[PDB]
Amino acid sequence: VHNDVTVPDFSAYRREDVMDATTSSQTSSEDRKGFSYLVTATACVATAY
Amino acid sequence: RHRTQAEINQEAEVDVSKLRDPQHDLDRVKKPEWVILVGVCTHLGCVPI
Amino acid sequence: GELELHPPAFPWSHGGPLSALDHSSVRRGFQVYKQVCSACHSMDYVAFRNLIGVTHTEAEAKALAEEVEVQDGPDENGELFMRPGKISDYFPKPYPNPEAARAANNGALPPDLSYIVNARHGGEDYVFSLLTGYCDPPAGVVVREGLHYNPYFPGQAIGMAPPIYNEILEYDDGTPATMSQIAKDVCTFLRWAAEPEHDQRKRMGLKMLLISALLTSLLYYMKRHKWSVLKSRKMAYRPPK
Amino acid sequence: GRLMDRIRKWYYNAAGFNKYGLMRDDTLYEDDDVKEALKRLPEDLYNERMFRIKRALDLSLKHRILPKEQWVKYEEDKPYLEPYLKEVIRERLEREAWNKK
Amino acid sequence: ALLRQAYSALFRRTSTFALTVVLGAVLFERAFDQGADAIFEHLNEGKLWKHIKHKYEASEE
Amino acid sequence: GIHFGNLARVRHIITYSLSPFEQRAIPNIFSDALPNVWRRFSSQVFKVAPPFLGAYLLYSWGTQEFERLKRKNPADYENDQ
Amino acid sequence: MAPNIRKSHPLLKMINNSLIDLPAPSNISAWWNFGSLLAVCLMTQILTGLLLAMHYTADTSLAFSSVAHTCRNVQYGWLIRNLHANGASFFFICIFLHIGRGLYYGSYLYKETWNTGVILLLTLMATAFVGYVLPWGQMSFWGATVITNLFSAIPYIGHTLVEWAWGGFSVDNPTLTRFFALHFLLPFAIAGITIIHLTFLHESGSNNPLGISSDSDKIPFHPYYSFKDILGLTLMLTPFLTLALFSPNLLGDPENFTPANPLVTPPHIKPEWYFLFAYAILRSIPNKLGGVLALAASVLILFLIPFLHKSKQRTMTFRPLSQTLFWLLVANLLILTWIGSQPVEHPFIIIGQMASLSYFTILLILFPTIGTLENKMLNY
Amino acid sequence: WAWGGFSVDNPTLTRFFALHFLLPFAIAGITIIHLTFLHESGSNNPLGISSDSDK
Amino acid sequence: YTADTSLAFSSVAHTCRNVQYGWLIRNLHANGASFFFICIFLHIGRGLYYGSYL
Ligand code: HEC
Ligand code: HEM
Ligand code: HEM
Ligand code: HEM
Ligand SMILES: CSC1=N[C@@](C)(c2ccccc2)C(=O)N1Nc1ccccc1
Ligand SMILES: CCCCCCCCO[C@@H]1O[C@H](CO)[C@@H](O)[C@H](O)[C@H]1O
Repeated sequence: VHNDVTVPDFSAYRREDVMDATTSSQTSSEDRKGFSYLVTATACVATAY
Repeated sequence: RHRTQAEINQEAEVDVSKLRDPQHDLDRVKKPEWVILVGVCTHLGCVPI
Repeated sequence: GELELHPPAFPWSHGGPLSALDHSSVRRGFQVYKQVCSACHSMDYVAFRNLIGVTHTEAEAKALAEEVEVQDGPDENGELFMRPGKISDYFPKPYPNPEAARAANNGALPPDLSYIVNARHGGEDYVFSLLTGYCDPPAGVVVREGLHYNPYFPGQAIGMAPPIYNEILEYDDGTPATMSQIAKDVCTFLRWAAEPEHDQRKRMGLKMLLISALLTSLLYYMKRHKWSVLKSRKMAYRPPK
Repeated sequence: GRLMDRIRKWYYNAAGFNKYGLMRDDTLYEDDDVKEALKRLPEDLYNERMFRIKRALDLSLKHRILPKEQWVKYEEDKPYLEPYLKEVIRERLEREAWNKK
Repeated sequence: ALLRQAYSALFRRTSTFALTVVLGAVLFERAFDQGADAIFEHLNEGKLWKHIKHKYEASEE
Repeated sequence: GIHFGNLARVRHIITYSLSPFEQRAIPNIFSDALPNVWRRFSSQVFKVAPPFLGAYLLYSWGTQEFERLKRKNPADYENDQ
Repeated sequence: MAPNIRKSHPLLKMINNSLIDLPAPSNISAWWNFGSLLAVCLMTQILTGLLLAMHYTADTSLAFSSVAHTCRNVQYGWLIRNLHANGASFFFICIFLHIGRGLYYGSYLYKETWNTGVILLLTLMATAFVGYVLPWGQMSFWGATVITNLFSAIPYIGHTLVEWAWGGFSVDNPTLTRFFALHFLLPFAIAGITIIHLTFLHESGSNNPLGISSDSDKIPFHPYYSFKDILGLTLMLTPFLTLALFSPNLLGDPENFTPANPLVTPPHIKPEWYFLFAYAILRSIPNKLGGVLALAASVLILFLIPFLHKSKQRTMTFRPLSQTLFWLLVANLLILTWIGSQPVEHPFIIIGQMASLSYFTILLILFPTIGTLENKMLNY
Repeated sequence: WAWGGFSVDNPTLTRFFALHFLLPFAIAGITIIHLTFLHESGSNNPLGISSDSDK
Repeated sequence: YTADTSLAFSSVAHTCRNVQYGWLIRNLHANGASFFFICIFLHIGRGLYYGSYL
């Protein structure tokens, strides 16, 4: 039955700040996104150049 | 071209008819010393040195 | 019969991928061309204006051009006349047509030098080796009258007599005018004549490389970022009872 | 002797589709005959085939293979489609032969 | 908290993200050109007309 | 043109994925990536390399042989006078 | 009708069904990148080509110099010329890898996509040929002479067709102006046929490295492959630009910096690198007409590939014997390329005939034979 | 800019030739778009009333 | 044709005087352009009259 289903463990892939299950992931969200979006914005700059 | 002596006898000497296009050296000539040709290789149109 | 000597590779100061041309050497080279080679060699694609900001000032360039008489017209009578040169004029041809040229060189035709370093395998390496490589033919070889022995030229019998020797001219910049020094300089000039964009081309290559490194990395990350979803994706087969 | 058997077992391992967990039959090119045979497979055999394939495509995109212990063994490869496929081709040839007057 | 501040102020709204890319390109261009042009000229000290110029730039007669 | 929704008949398969922002873009480089690059390299070198090695040799030979036939054969002038 | 424009609009609908919501296999590798790279070369060649065309003059007395005028006076004229000249090479590198991928992975089983693909190769080749004549250097002239004279080998109509093509009794001005027009036109035929190529392709969608159906695992083209493709673009753009900006003439004959001279033939007439292997094959058969046929077949053989597939599996991924055979073929092409750049003399002549012979042998006999042999080893 | 100089001259001529060679094809391309939009509704008719009852 | 201010005019003359049916092809092209405009103006008129612009 579906009750017997659980999401596997993604520790081998999680970013450092969301590794701990007992910590809100929202506190590192703006950093995690800011970083990724920083890379993108930079690529746009280089590209525009 | 203005042929000498080794350009006239050396010719009529090598097999009368034994080439791609069988002809005698005196065939295409109005004078043994004068040979006029179209310097274009009958292959892919290049020029013979 | 199929034997040929290939020139060695000289360490030109403009050989590196970010190495510009030595403009002092190019300016000197121009002198060698103007005072020696231009007597038999044309350079149809270079104009005096091209010198400005590269090897000469605009004033110097104007002077250089005025030293030449160029044909112009027709005038009011439909006549052709002569006039002093203009920076917009191209270097003067030594002969009216190749027929005249050959006629003045034992039937040999001195090629235009505008692209000579690109029209010859070896480029300046070959031109340098040729200019500084004449010598007597080896035993068993006889050069026909009018030709000269040069192991670097294909066939080894060239129709050009050695064009340069020590002090055949005086560099107004004071550099010791030795044959090899001269060859080196004119060859540098020839490289310039053939590809005037040489330097700018390399400055761009520099930026191309940097931007590319940067951009390639940023895009590599973005590709990996988006694909992470699939890359770490897990699945299972849970068939019924 | 066991020459042919030796060879077949070598090839099987050399081919390597077993490193993705795929059965020989999972690798067949789906031409007309194969497509028809697939439609005759029993529900479970069909769903199992599907998982194995979806899983292999996942391995392919990840550039990984299965851990050596899960590789299918030459003697445990189940030829689940061959029987059906043979019937299908057998039927097709019959029609073909019969339609030739 | 640069990543955090950067995110909220520049990367959150699609509009601000665009302005950031424009000013970014502008500042990048100015700096990149000058820097690259330096690296080039430095690797070629004494060879450019920039370097030779002074000698003939109105010096004789 | 439009295909998603009518592709295949699938049953009983569960998949799990994480947002790109919750994970590393290039994770386990040394514990996973490289080890696999080696695996891949290894498993193909003796399929690929061989024929290219063969071509390389043939190249070398034919090139050398060509130049060798340009050299003089001393035995053509031993009794020349 | 539809809640979102991306799907309802008659034009966007099209962009959406081929570049946004298009279903693609989740596992296609970097070998699936060359299609879009090819499309980008095409658009790139066209752009730079028009820019060059705007300063070019098709007349035997002005061609060579108008190109020099372009490179010496036109702002960035030299840059645009390098990008166009070298872009032609990036185009062929990409088309060869695209074909290779196809052969390896059995993409040719998509017959219409494959066949239009062969037409595209032929058209690209004609384009490069007529394009290469334009600067009118020694190599341009003589190569155009060697090639056009090949057609005179055709019995009866040969001499007639050639002089017709030339517009005279040899490669000359009327040949140049008509070649310019053709070179200007063909790239667009290439663009049009590309649409047909992609149209047949979408009937089935892409093949994938495992050769097994991917309907159970497809993903939207965007952003997976749009990003993957842009990455591939910049990875292949570095070599291109490095070559173009740091070694502009690495791949070109210095002989083409000399104005065409109808009276002097260069000592060593060799074609551009991407036509070398075919040239090698042309020379293998010392007979004029036999060489032409050999050359023809060397490319038309591609139309036959779909009928020589004997494997029960689509790709060569799980076929170790075919894989060796595949790389032999690739290496064989390497040898032909090399042989095509050498003079007709021992040992080259024999090495050349061997390679030509094994080229046709691998494709016509070994591949199908081994394919059958492999089916038996699987007990099929 | 359009002229490539200070008046209509040779650079104007060569670029006009290129443009003249190219545009006809843009026309052909756009014609396809023209007809593509048209088929969304089919032709209009002299009476301006629906012809679905008589096609 | 030759796009050079020194050869344009004469290459067109060369076309009409030396090219087989050159003069014909040139007439057809030159007048074809007029035919094109005649047709486009009527096409447009039709459109305006019958409200095809809707
Ligand atoms: C007196 C006339 C004369 C002078 C002065 C002269 N040349 Fe030449 N040059 C020739 C002739 C004639 C040829 C033809 C050689 C041949 O083809 O046999 C030639 C050929 C050449 C070639 C190469 C030809 C080839 O096929 O490789 C170059 C390069 C060249 N000259 C460079 C120079 C340079 C640079 C100088 C000045 C430093 C110079 N020449 C001065 C007469 C001259
Ligand atoms: C101007 C030339 C060409 C262009 C622009 C072009 C473009 C494309 C594009 C965009 C794709 C999809 C992406 C990919 O799989 O790479 C594709 C696929 C394909 N093309 Fe081409 N192509 C060209 C030439 C050829 C040639 C020469 C052949 C074969 C002789 C060929 C065979 C194919 C085939 C069979 C596919 C299927 C790929 C698969 O296995 O899924 N193409 N091509
Ligand atoms: C499939 C696209 C194309 C390919 C493969 C291609 C290839 C070539 C080649 C091989 C050259 C010779 C380069 C050299 O000088 O060494 C050339 C020249 C030229 N091409 Fe293209 N070309 C393409 C499209 C175009 C287009 C669309 C135009 C113009 C509308 C064009 C205009 C020119 C011009 C004017 C030249 C002569 C100037 C020069 O040689 O630099 N080309 N092209
Ligand atoms: C190269 C130019 C053009 C071509 C080849 C072209 C072609 C066509 C074709 C094939 C049709 C369908 C048959 C017909 O109704 O005549 C059509 C319809 C139409 N075209 Fe054009 N057209 C062109 C220019 C224009 C222009 C200039 C306008 C308006 C400013 C226009 C407006 C329309 C409209 C509104 C229709 C709808 C006809 C109806 O009422 O059913 N077309 N055109
Ligand atoms: C216009 S000459 C020419 N066109 C090229 C670009 C070409 C030929 C055939 C097919 C595509 C492209 C090529 O390599 N050559 N050169 C050349 C030199 C010697 C012998 C044959 C050709
Ligand atoms: C090879 C002889 C080069 C002489 C010029 C030295 C300046 C090189 O530098 C470059 O020159 C280009 C055109 O001049 C400019 O457009 C570039 O911005 C500049 O960086």
